[PDB]
Amino acid sequence: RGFSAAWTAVLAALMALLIVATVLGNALVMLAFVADSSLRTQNNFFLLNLAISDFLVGAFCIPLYVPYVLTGRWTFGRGLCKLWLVVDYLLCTSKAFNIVLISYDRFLSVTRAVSYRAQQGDTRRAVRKMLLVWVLAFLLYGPAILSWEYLSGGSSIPEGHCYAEFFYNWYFLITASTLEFFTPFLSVTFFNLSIYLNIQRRTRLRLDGAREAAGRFRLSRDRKVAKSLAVIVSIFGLCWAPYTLLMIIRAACHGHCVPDYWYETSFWLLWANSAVNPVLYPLCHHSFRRAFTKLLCPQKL
Amino acid sequence: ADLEDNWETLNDNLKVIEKADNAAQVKDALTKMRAAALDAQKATPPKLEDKSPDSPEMKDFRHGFDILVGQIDDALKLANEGKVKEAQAAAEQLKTTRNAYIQKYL
Ligand SMILES: CC(C)CCC[C@@H](C)[C@H]1CC[C@H]2[C@@H]3CC=C4C[C@@H](O)CC[C@]4(C)[C@H]3CC[C@]12C
Ligand SMILES: CCNC(=O)[C@H]1C[C@@](F)(c2ccc(CN3CCCC3)c(F)c2)C1
Repeated sequence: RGFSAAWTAVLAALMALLIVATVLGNALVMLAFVADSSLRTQNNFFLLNLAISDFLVGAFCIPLYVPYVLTGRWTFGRGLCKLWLVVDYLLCTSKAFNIVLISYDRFLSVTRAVSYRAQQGDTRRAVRKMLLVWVLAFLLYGPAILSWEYLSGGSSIPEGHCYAEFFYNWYFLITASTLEFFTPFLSVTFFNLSIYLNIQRRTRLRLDGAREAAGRFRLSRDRKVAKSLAVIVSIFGLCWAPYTLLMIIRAACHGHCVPDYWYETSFWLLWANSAVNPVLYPLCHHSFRRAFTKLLCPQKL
Repeated sequence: ADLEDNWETLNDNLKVIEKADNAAQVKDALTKMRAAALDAQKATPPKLEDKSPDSPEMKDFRHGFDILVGQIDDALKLANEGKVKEAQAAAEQLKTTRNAYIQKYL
């Protein structure tokens, strides 16, 4: 595979900008947690979790792959192939499973608002939910990557390249694809729909002067939380859906109807999401607009 | 993509040969492999759109295919005497010659 000198020079330039953008963007997000201790909230920690994954896609996953698309050869031994594979499959399903968790936390904040108020500053509870997520994420692809070769009596991946030993196993790929896509997509759809109905109901609720007046202010806040969640959920959906959907389709036509370069394009769209998130946090959240101010332009006092 | 399609052909015919039982199937599969190999040898790999035919990379690409054609011809020799088992065993060696020498350039 690979590319002529002229094409590698244009792609390397572009691959590099994406690296710098992803790395700087998520370092800046992590440094804002340092600057502002008001970001010590469960919701905020769930976003910090997304920024860590994103940092690693930039610092680790894109960089090791660059030389491999450009030249067609993995030059790092199968050992480092397995580690890079584990980490790329891990950061994918972790981002997905963390969007689920963020969506749940937002659903509880609108639908269970008074119970959520007491729990919100509990970051120990938050950090333990994110850890469980890292283990659940690992479990889906982690062991299969590390163990398939010995279960199958040796590798079917020539020493040239770097693929999951299950990557032309359609049976494994259909059940991993459908879980990887539907678990997150149906859970996330449900929470967001359920936030919409909750707000619509309370909006059509008939209350007296102070209760009504207290709850249109609380609905203004819920409506904002719902936009915030829709925007990030949508932009993730549109970065992640092509790759998740194409895998389901590759596995169900046994690799005969999906060209390699379709799914390889989709990698960059999914990895590009890691550059985008850093910009969405302050677009969509006060708490992040506040933190970035405390860090970059604290002159606002 | 004619190089992509000639590689396609090498794959399909190599699995027929694992799967076969008589000399005619093995023979036809190799004659196909051979044609595809000679065709693929005349290709310019995408990697190399910008290189001379006297380029070390382009000489090496073409030498990979000399190994391959020659190995297919040894296996034709054996198939063309009804030695189906030898000719099938020799087909395995094609996989080595493909990965070690040619797959780099795809
Ligand atoms: C402007 C910057 C920040 C964005 C970077 C975009 C670059 C890194 C992305 C956008 C389009 C991507 C290309 C789209 C499609 C393919 C085909 C695939 O078979 C190999 C990778 C390749 C060639 C991608 C390489 C990386 C790529 C060029
Ligand atoms: C074309 C050069 N080789 C490749 O692109 C290989 C295809 C490869 F096995 C691969 C790596 C990682 C994944 C999983 N990634 C999860 C996030 C985007 C894709 C694959 F599905 C496939 C790397």
